[PDB]
Amino acid sequence: LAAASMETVFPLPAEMVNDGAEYDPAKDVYEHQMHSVHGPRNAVMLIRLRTADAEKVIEREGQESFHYGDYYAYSKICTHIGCPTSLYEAQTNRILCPCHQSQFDALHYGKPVFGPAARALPQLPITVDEEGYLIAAGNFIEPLGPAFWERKS
Amino acid sequence: LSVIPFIWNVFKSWRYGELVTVDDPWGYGNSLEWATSCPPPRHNFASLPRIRSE
Amino acid sequence: MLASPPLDFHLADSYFLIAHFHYTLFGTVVFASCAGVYFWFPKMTGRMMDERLG
Amino acid sequence: LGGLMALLIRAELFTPGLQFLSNEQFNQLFTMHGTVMLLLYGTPIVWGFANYVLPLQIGAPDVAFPRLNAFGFWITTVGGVAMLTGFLTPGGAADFGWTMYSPLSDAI
Amino acid sequence: APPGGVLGDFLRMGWPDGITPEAVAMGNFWSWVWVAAWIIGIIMWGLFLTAIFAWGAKRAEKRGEGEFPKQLQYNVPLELVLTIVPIIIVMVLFFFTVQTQDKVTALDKNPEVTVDVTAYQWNWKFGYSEIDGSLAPGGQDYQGSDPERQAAAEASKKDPSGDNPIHGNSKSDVSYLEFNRIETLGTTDEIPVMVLPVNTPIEFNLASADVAHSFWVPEFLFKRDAYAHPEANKSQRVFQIEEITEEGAFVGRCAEMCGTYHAMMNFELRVVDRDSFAEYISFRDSNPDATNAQALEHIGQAPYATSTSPFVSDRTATRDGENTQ
Amino acid sequence: CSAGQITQTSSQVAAVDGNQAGSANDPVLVRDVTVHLTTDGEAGVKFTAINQDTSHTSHTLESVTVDGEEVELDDAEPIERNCSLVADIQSELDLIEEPEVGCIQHVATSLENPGFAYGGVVPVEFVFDTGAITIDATVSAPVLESGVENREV
Amino acid sequence: VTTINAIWNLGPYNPSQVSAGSQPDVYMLWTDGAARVMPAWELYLGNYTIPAVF
Amino acid sequence: MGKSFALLVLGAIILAGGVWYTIEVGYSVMAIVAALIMAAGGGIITWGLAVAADVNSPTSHKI
Amino acid sequence: YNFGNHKGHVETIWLLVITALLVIGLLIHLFEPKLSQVRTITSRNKPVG
Amino acid sequence: VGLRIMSAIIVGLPIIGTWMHWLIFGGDFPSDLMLDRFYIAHVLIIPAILLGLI
Amino acid sequence: CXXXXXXXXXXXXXXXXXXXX
Amino acid sequence: LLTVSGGNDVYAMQFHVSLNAMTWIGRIGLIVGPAIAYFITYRLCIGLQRSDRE
Amino acid sequence: DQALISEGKDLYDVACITCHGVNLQGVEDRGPSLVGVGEGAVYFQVHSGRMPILRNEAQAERKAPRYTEAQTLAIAAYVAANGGGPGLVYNEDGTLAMEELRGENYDGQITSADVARGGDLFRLNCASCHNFTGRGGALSSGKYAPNLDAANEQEIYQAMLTGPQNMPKFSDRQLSADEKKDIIAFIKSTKETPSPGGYSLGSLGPVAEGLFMWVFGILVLVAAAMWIGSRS
Ligand SMILES: CCCCCCCCCCCCCCCC(=O)O[C@H](COC(=O)CCCCCCC[C@@H](C)CCCCCCCCC)COP(=O)(O)O[C@H]1[C@H](O)[C@H](O)[C@@H](O)[C@@H](O)[C@@H]1O
Ligand code: HEC
Ligand code: HEC
Ligand SMILES: CCCCCCCCCCCCCC(=O)O[C@H](COC(=O)CCCCCCCCCCC)COP(=O)(O)O
Ligand SMILES: CCCCCCCCCCCCCC(=O)O[C@H](COC(=O)CCCCCCCCCCC)COP(=O)(O)O
Ligand SMILES: CCCCCCCCCCCCC
Ligand code: FES
Ligand SMILES: [Ca+2]
Ligand SMILES: [Cu+2]
Ligand SMILES: [Cu+2]
Ligand SMILES: [Mg+2]
Repeated sequence: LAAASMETVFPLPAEMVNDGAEYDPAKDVYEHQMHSVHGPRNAVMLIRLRTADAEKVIEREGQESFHYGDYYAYSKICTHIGCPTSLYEAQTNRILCPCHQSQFDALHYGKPVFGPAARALPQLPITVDEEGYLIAAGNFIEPLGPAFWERKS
Repeated sequence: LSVIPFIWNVFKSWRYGELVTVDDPWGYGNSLEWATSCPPPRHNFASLPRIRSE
Repeated sequence: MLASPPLDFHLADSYFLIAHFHYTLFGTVVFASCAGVYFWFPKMTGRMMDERLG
Repeated sequence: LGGLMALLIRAELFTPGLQFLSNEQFNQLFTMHGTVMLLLYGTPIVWGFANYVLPLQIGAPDVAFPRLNAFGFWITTVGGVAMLTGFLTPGGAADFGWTMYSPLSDAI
Repeated sequence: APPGGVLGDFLRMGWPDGITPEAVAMGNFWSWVWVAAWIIGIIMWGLFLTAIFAWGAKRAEKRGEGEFPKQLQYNVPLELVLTIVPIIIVMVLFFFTVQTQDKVTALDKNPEVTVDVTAYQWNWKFGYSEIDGSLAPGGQDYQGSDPERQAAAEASKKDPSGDNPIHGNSKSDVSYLEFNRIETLGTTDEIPVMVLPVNTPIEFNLASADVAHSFWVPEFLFKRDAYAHPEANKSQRVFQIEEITEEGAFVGRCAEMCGTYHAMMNFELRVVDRDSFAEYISFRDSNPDATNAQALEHIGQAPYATSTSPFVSDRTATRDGENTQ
Repeated sequence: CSAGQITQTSSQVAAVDGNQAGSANDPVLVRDVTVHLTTDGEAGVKFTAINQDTSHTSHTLESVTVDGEEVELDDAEPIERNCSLVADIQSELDLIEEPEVGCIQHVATSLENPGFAYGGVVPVEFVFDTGAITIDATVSAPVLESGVENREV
Repeated sequence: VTTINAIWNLGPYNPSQVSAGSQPDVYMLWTDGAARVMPAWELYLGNYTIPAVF
Repeated sequence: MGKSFALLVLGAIILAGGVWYTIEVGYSVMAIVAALIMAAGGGIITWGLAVAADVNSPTSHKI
Repeated sequence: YNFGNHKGHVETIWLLVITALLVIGLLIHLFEPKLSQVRTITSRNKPVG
Repeated sequence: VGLRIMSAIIVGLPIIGTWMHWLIFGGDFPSDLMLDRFYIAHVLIIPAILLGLI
Repeated sequence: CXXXXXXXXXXXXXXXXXXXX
Repeated sequence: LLTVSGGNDVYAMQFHVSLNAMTWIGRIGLIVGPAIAYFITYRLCIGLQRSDRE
Repeated sequence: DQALISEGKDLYDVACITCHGVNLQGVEDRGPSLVGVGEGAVYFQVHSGRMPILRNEAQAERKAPRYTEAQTLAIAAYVAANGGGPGLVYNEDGTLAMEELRGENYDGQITSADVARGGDLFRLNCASCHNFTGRGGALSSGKYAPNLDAANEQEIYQAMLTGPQNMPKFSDRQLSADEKKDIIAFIKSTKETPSPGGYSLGSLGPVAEGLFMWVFGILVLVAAAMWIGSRS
């Protein structure tokens, strides 16, 4: 991933992998892997920020170690009505929701700066494996997607 | 800032401001439009005078 | 002055030109237009504009 | 409306340095100022003293083509609204003067 | 021949003293024209004032005057004479106009140095095309055109892929431009300085990369538009001066609307001694890797523009009036 | 309205990997600075030193230190004025050619590869004859040969 | 003579991918327009939430 | 004559205030505000002069 | 409208101007103002009657 | 995306918001029975009511 | 009115490096 | 206004207006648009009544 | 080549020097540094007629190109000599690939198996900013993702190789060569294929089908009703 790029990632567990050094053209994992891509709250957008921009980021309390150097991973599901917020602007560092026009700041832990969304985008902790692969270091702190009655402690 | 007296004058004197009770209020108007009422009828003329000069 | 090329070499596309066509535009289209408004206001409306404000 | 632009130009020129305007939005401020006063004020004030007084000065009941006369007013208004719509675009209005000097005023 | 001192200063209305015989002629013409204009204006205004102080409504009441006086409308002979007088005035003025304009527009001044001015958005670029053998590096007439750098432009005339819309030439045919060896290039943060000799006939060759600009030197009391493809537009791209009489640094501005940074492409003229200029040319000719500032330092001049400063490019700065570099 | 003093075009940056130092009133600039590390463990530094100092003084670069160990330069001549020192690994420097028109110097660099992580940030430090410039630079893989690179899978 | 709802251009539903605009039918636009112009007015009570959509 | 002199003095003091105010605020945004101040002052002065020059040669009578 | 997520004030200045115009209008509508007739005579104008 | 919007509108209702969503869709969105409840409401339930009212 | 838990924190900088030589 | 602002993304792109400006037009227009519509419509209705009486 | 840089810098010394600098280091508020952008970023910006910028605004526009193909490549050669990044994609010969980058398995026409995969890739990353079939979409504040009809295949490749303004950069490691070619296949297939049934109303969707009916469709039927019925 080059600096100022965004990529959608999905929760691929260890035993559903078929690619890599140990690939047998016999194992069938397509049906399982389709479950992760089709999960309501599974999609996560992984942003690599420029090194100049990563020094201007303000982290939320309790989510300061959730980044790997220049990689930040936010939940892709909008905190308004659960549309996928995927319009990542490379220079303004805002993520725009196509559905209703919410702008989430990428340098302010996903805090909205326009539109009907009121709560910031949840952040996923990430790290790198011993083999050299990007992995999830933990679960989200908070429920994903739109709000509901009995949501926020 | 000239616009201020001008706008106030036009707005105020449109509704209020002295009634003209004469055909030609400037006195010595010398063109056909000073031969009608102020304002003129819909069709500009309730009569025409004899035109012999400018 | 602008109509002579020896003089218009230095004066073209300067603020001397800007000053010129504001004496002629603001001259005709503003002074004479306002004159026309004060002149014809009784004719157009049947009322007279304030002299002091004018 | 055209004056409000001349004052903004004139305020910026008070002292050296760009206090509140930029080059782009200063350039599109005299383009539109010089336009709305020749074509939206000047010419549209010539035909008003003409439309009012000329029938009254020759002894006419009406103009020759009254219904065409009413069209001349409405097309001018539409043109005026159209040219000022430039300010409602993010980039702004035209910024080339009131003269469209070429090739400054082309696709490129 | 300006009229007197302080009065002559008043008549100029901030007209620069002028550093060129052309400028001197134009200045004199301007002063005299203003003398006549002031007279005419005074007469016209005088009549407008007497209309207030002499011909009044109840001014003409003390004398038992009534209303409606004279009522004259046609003084025929006065009308004819007051038609003729402006005709005579404009004709005698036009004679001097055409007399004066011939000096500047003449192209037979036998220049001893030619400069290729190239205006682009948004700066200037000067190059010494020809220099007379007198004030030349070795003595042989300097010939400043680049062999392969110009021939590369001459080859831009046709698009290798089919694209010759404009009279069977490429849309982007940059061949009217002239590329030289000794070139001063103006950056957004370095004002281009064109070094010229004193008491020498200079020629200027004007062209534009993209859009119409204007080479204006207030001290020259002269400007000229530089047009892309000046030949097609049928505009004379060349003007000459007899000599420059003064020595020092003189501003120059772009006096033609050309996009955004129009107010921000200023150049300087550094007029230096004859010998000094020759030395300058020698140094910059034998040192093609050197810079204009270094060459200026070589001849004991200030390395940078003194009459102008670069603008600070930061938009949200300059709010406090600090717009210089 | 979008053409004010703060615009969304003027404020844009290089859209490349690795940041820069010095803007206007700085004698020496560095542009596009990263720590390149080839897939198969070959390291180096990419940068470009521009000497734009108005008082012609001919800055020369003594050394480059990424974190703890120096970099093998190639006896580059001092940067005179309006010149440029383009440096990269030799493998990625054979793709481009030295111009004879301006004054641009191509220099190859190398490291010991102590253990830099892709996506991490490290404090590169340039030491010239007069002064030092310290900037955080990202660690990234060099750009691939465009249009030839398929997936193993 | 006219195309409506060209479903082949759009693919199968996927919760992770989306398009620009993505409006409902014309008769449903007023409801979707209501959601856009309503500001972020969430009420956070004690351990509860009223969304801004409410 | 009554209204006049009052307007002249008020305009004069405002204008003086503006002229003084320009000198502190060098080339800032507030220079524009000070320009507005002096413009208002000058406006009031000319208003006073105009009312002075109207009660000298009136063209309208109070019925 | 001034309470929500927006950092810009180019929309605040737009809200306050419109609100001011609306307030001015509603005050005019409430305290219905009237003016006097200008009982003057200009030049060769005749008094009413 | 329209269904996603609609489901997330319902789920956010103050009290009966998450209980209502599970009653309509038969669980989390998307669900197996959702397009069967939508189909029957569309071919029978609503057109019956509509035809009757018409 | 304001999100109860969305709160910025005070923090400056951190560093990282890979392993296995 | 609700319908247009529900689909102001397609309006913004095709007609070159700021999307934020569109949102604010929707927000403010829902207060000012109805008011102007009422005023104009009322006056025009009375105007049509007057033309009938003439 | 050397003459390429020579003539490539000459065009740059009279066009790209105001809002860029002499040593391509950038200006305060005029433009970034062109160091490391590559030979493929100059091609996209110059050839597509996007450069040079004429005024600062929300977003630079595509317009009429200022330079030809050869001139573009000369400027690109000069720029890449100041530290190179992404380069142009070539084919079997030293020619810029155009119709060859219309699918991985492209021979003489687009394979239907390439558009299927390219469609899903396109939908996943670029259906948001653009439309479903690359019709364009709006962004934050005066910005937008342009309609894709005007770009050739080399421009598409270089667009997602570099990241023009607010477009993210998609390196070859992220989206491989084959994936990029599939995306191009889908883009060029959806553009050049007429609608199976009807006159596709600019492919905008429910907003364009509702304007054709609610404003124009009903008007014709009103005119029919006004013709059959009476006015009294
Ligand atoms: C049927 C006829 C229809 C006629 C309707 C015509 C009325 C439309 C008015 C349009 C005004 C638009 C002006 C644009 C203003 C704009 O763009 O600002 C925006 C915020 O928009 C606003 O608040 C303006 C909203 C207020 C509009 C009020 C509209 C009410 C209408 C309905 C009533 C009036 C007309 C009545 C006519 C009725 C006719 C009968 C008489 C925010 O700027 P932003 O996108 O963030 O971008 C910048 C960065 O790029 C950059 O960095 C910069 O630094 C940033 O600061 C930022 O500005
Ligand atoms: C104001 C004048 C201006 C001129 C003239 C100009 N540029 Fe730029 N350039 C910009 C600005 C501003 C950007 C910011 C990004 C954008 O808007 O695309 C830019 C961006 C670029 C980029 C994208 C680099 C990146 O990845 O961030 C390239 C390549 C580029 N310019 C090359 C050129 C070339 C080649 C010319 C040739 C004449 C040129 N420019 C002339 C202002 C200008
Ligand atoms: C904002 C999010 C965004 C995403 C995600 C995105 N783009 Fe873009 N795209 C843009 C913007 C903004 C521009 C205009 C930049 C410019 O022209 O300076 C653009 C420009 C382009 C251009 C140049 C357009 C033209 O008409 O010449 C092409 C081609 C393009 N994109 C294709 C793609 C492809 C192919 C993908 C993904 C597989 C993609 N885009 C993903 C926003 C996006
Ligand atoms: C009502 C008109 C009043 C006329 C006042 C005339 C004042 C100008 C004096 C002329 C001095 C000539 C000096 C000279 O040779 O300079 C030359 C010519 O000067 C002029 O342009 C004078 C033109 C004056 C306007 C024409 C009005 C004449 C009215 C007819 C009555 C004679 C210029 O000097 P130069 O060539 O640069 O060396
Ligand atoms: C019912 C409300 C309808 C709205 C109509 C719109 C017109 C609003 C214009 C308000 C004008 C005020 C009328 C007025 O005062 O005129 C008259 C006084 O004259 C002036 O205003 C001249 C001064 C103008 C220039 C100097 C300004 C210096 C102060 C600095 C201000 C920043 C009012 O007195 P009057 O009773 O009409 O004789
Ligand atoms: C909920 C609708 C109430 C209608 C109120 C009418 C107010 C409009 C008046 C605006 C025009 C001023 C005369
Ligand atoms: S769903 Fe993302 S803002 Fe409405
Ligand atoms: Ca200023
Ligand atoms: Cu210029
Ligand atoms: Cu210029
Ligand atoms: Mg000119």
